[PDB]
Amino acid sequence: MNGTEGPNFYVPFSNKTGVVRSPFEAPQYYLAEPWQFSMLAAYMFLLIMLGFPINFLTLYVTVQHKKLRTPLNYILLNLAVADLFMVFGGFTTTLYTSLHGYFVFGPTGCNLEGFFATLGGEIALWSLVVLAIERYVVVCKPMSNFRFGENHAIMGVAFTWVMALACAAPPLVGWSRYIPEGMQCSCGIDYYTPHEETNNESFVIYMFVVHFIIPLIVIFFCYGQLVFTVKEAAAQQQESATTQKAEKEVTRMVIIMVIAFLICWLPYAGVAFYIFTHQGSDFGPIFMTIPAFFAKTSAVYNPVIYIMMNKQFRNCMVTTLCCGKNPLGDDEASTTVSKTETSQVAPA
Ligand SMILES: *[C@@H]1O[C@H](CO)[C@@H](O[C@@H]2O[C@H](CO)[C@@H](O[C@@H]3O[C@H](CO)[C@@H](O)[C@H](O)[C@@H]3O)[C@H](O)[C@H]2NC(C)=O)[C@H](O)[C@H]1NC(C)=O
Ligand SMILES: *[C@@H]1O[C@H](CO)[C@@H](O[C@@H]2O[C@H](CO)[C@@H](O)[C@H](O)[C@H]2NC(C)=O)[C@H](O)[C@H]1NC(C)=O
Ligand SMILES: *C/C=C(C)/C=C\C=C(C)\C=C\C1=C(C)CCCC1(C)C
Ligand SMILES: CCCCCCCS[C@@H]1O[C@H](CO)[C@@H](O)[C@H](O)[C@H]1O
Ligand SMILES: CCCCCCCS[C@@H]1O[C@H](CO)[C@@H](O)[C@H](O)[C@H]1O
Ligand SMILES: *C(=O)CCCCCCCCCCCCCCC
Ligand SMILES: *C(=O)CCCCCCCCCCCCCCC
Ligand SMILES: C=CC/C=C/C=C/CCCCCCCCC
Ligand SMILES: CC(=O)/C=C/C1=C(C)CCCC1(C)C
Ligand SMILES: [Hg+2]
Ligand SMILES: [Hg+2]
Ligand SMILES: [Hg+2]
Ligand SMILES: [Zn+2]
Ligand SMILES: [Zn+2]
Ligand SMILES: [Zn+2]
Ligand SMILES: [Zn+2]
Repeated sequence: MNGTEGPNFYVPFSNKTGVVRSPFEAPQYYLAEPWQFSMLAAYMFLLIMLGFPINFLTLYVTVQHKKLRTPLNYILLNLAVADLFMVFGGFTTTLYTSLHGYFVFGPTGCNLEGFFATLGGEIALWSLVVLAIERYVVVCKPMSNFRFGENHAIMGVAFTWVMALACAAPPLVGWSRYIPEGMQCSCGIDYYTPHEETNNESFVIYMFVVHFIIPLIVIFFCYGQLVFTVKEAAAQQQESATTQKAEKEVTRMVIIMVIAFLICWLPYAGVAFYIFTHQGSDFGPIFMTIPAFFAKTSAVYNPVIYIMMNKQFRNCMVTTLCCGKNPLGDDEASTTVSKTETSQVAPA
């Protein structure tokens, strides 16, 4: 056999030398150099140190500034929240695991590690669908006099969680299961064994279709619409009203957010589809380790795109960090928001 199947795991190493141990009972240093596990640990340490403050700050500024209530401001607030669950929900265990070379917390630690990475990745995938919809409704404007309200945005947010939970929770209650991957310091969906006893195969097809292919189809089809209507081409203020030039900034960001999502999950998705379609083939530990741990960056890149591609939010963050206020130079050069500085309402 090319690997060592356990009743609870599947180590990507031969046990012909009888040196393979359950990833829930002993270190896996026989799979790789011990310094490489330290690498993983240092890496997770740094991700947590980056992920916590970046997402918390994003969360804090959105709340402290009353006028930050567009659908985009909601989705990113929702993302930072999801990202914080990733950091404290799963990254804390993946760091603890990497430090010991195996899941000392047994299957529970594996469920935490896998559930939160999945939840987070999916909340983002579905958040992209919503954003793609919202972006469609404002650019191609399917209605005549319509505008999304805080109510609709909260609906979208509630939606992403329902969809994400529909993908990450089944494995905690009998449909498929979370299992250690690569160097066995991270956990994911069981693509390794057929374990009919928990219907692993049907869940995988369900995950790749309902929670990967379909959403991407929607997203790319919707984009194909904003091919003619709007475009990445943006000049100075106006074009068709300054409300058009500013509307373009948000769309440019949403498109980048998709590029990033793909760059972060296509390799993990790719190696997972392979394994699933080559169960028992001869692949080693590093195979899934690299894409799996790289995908964990999904917990901090969104807020970075937000702050770097949204003049308004960035100015609000500066105003928050510089205490009282003092946005210096630009300030925004457009409408702004906060809790007492200049959140003055400006309708009619
Ligand atoms: C890879 O092959 C080796 C050798 O066949 C497997 O080692 C065996 O592992 C089991 C469980 O870890 C050992 O059983 C132990 O028996 C004592 C009874 O004295 C019990 O108190 C312990 O709780 C445990 O059940 C067994 O002795 C050991 N045999 C060896 C080293 O020759 C190893 O499990 C295989 N890797 C897999 C399939 O994960
Ligand atoms: C162990 O892994 C090897 C290589 O991944 C598997 O051998 C391949 O099997 C497929 C389908 O049977 C063939 O198309 C390839 O040509 C084989 N490659 C080799 C080794 O030349 C092998 O089947 C696996 N053993 C199992 C299933 O336990
Ligand atoms: C480090 C931990 C990881 C990567 C844990 C598990 C993650 C998954 C099973 C993620 C699945 C998928 C997502 C989030 C994005 C679209 C493709 C997908 C279905 C492979
Ligand atoms: C970017 C998505 C990644 C696509 C997945 C490529 C699987 S490729 C696969 O990998 C095995 C293990 O290293 C090799 O032994 C085998 O020769 C190779 O063809
Ligand atoms: C860190 C993610 C950002 C890097 C990806 C390239 C985004 S693109 C970049 O966005 C700026 C603000 O929206 C625009 O002013 C600029 O013209 C445009 O090229
Ligand atoms: C205004 O006074 C000048 C800008 C100074 C901002 C310095 C940037 C440091 C960012 C640290 C924020 C940490 C977030 C807190 C998480 C608890
Ligand atoms: C409100 O306006 C406070 C600003 C918060 C930004 C944090 C700025 C940190 C101050 C610089 C510290 C200098 C480093 C010296 C270390 C000995
Ligand atoms: C088109 C791409 C937009 C890309 C954006 C990226 C923003 C990224 C943050 C990634 C943080 C990784 C940290 C590793 C610390 C060892
Ligand atoms: C795919 C990848 O980046 C590395 C693949 C591998 C190498 C180089 C060494 C042993 C086996 C494994 C883990 C398959
Ligand atoms: Hg779109
Ligand atoms: Hg990424
Ligand atoms: Hg602002
Ligand atoms: Zn079983
Ligand atoms: Zn989902
Ligand atoms: Zn199969
Ligand atoms: Zn500026």
